[PDB]
Amino acid sequence: EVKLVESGGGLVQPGGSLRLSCAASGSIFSINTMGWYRQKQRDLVADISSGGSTKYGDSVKGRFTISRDNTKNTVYLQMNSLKPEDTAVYYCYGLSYSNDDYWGQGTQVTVS
Amino acid sequence: YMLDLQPETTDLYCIQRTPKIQVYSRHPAENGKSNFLNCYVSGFHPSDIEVDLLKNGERIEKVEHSDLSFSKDWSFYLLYYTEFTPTEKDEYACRVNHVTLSQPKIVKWDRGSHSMRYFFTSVSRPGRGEPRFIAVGYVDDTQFVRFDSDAASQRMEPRAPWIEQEGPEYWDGETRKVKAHSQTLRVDLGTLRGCYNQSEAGSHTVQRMYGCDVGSDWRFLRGYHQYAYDGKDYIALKEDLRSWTAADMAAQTTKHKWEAAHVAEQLRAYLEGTCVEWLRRYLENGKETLQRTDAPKTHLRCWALSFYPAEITLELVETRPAGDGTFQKWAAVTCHVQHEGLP
Repeated sequence: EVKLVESGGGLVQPGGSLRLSCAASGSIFSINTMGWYRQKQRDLVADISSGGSTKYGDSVKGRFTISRDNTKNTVYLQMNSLKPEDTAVYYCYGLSYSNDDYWGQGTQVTVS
Repeated sequence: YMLDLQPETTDLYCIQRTPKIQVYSRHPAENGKSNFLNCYVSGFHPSDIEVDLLKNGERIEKVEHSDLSFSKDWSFYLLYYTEFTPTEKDEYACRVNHVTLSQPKIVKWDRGSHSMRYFFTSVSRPGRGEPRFIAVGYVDDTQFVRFDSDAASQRMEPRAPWIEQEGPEYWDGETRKVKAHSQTLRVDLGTLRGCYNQSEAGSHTVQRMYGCDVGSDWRFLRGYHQYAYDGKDYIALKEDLRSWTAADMAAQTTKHKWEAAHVAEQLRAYLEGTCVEWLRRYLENGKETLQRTDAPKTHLRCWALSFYPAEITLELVETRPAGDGTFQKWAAVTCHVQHEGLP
């Protein structure tokens, strides 16, 4: 039903930056919280509600900033001061207003 | 009243489980009536877990949780809860993340014997500081004391009304003893890492449990003193409280040093004497709470609500806490019911 289009990954040097983006398909009344986990288990990076309530994983607080354009149901992840330990597949996700979770394919992020 | 032994007495010398999740309200759901939304996670190992309560697809801000405890098989359990007023449109869920899960799992909200037990958990955090240490004390199915190394007070804290009576000499002594328990487990973590040739960067868990049982005459029945490393049995006292049970060769070396030092005799004195003496004091001081029986309100799925104690007999779902001292249960396929509070 819902499709999450991801973009913005790739290779980057230590101390460099990257901006991930995730656009949700379907109606704007279909997705509330949007954000990212990163890869057995996956860990919370950052997410944001429709109203703008943000939450950050401990290992990225201060360096990463999530933002939202509600007019297009799309979120952005500004990843600053990247380290080799940030190398992972970053999975976009969204929650419906009925608490259904949707997951993107993910975008590889690699830091030299 | 915790054990009170010297530092060198209980020092050591020498399997992941995924959580079960239940989302429910404390009381039956009624629009406009203040309630409590519960997310009960249990049966998991290790203890690190991330639990969120969701309202209409976003995180609920002010969520409290119970203190970390564990069952006889060493698996942990926790209650996450928050006050909420349900309405017609609002939808609620619980999201749980754990090392055993490839992605966070979401569960939607579908709208006269006695004992004293102490549970201790210490988890190493390499680099991130000293180990996370959590201690809780129980009388029957009622928590009454707690200690968290990350909390601000650095004191043993009350969690039941009848224990708040106790004066400063009591709290000073329990605070002193629980800090010694923590110091023991920190050393034991460093000792066990070397005895197993494990890397200094890995996180490991040490668990200690002990307590005593009394009958309806408040006389001693049985005592326990058990110990686990990474959720597996390490060393434990046998039912007779004079000899040890060791799991592998590392625990057998600890067993010999403890047999030569006569550690079991000191624990036996506490479990048979001090443990029952203060359990009797607690049962008296908290008689209105601890000696009550609450009959299960009953209403193919058989329901049982708001009962105490937790022991009951009825797909069988785990008995769960309501968050107010009572318990709940239901079973799926006539339905048989058995509880102490019902004639």
